[PDB]
Amino acid sequence: SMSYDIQAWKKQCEELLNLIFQCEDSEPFRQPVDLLEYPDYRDIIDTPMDFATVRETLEAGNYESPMELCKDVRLIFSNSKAYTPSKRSRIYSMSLRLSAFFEEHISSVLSDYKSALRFHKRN
Ligand SMILES: COc1cccc(OC)c1CNC(C)=O
Repeated sequence: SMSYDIQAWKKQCEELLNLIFQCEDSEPFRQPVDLLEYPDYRDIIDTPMDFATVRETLEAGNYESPMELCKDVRLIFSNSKAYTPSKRSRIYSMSLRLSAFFEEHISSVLSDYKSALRFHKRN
């Protein structure tokens, strides 16, 4: 049980996504971009990603580790910077704040998971 629990990341990521869903800054990133309505999005973005897809992928058990989840969430933010490159866009600003919040909170989820990993690999 809980010391170096290698499953704990799952619940912690579910909680973090819940917080993200609550932030007004996530509003543009909650659902896939409507690709039949916003035409050039796919001209610019190779692999769309959004927080509802991340939440569903976690709920389905299809993330092997919190590093996989982290990769998808990072893709949301890199996509925004590619599609909305301008520092004066308020949407650029939203993405930037929300990314900082995510990176702050995911930090301990990753180090705890890796700690656990190195513990059980050692013993
Ligand atoms: C097609 O992209 C659009 C279209 C309208 C508004 C808008 O910003 C709310 C965006 C940018 N959305 C993302 C997720 O990059």
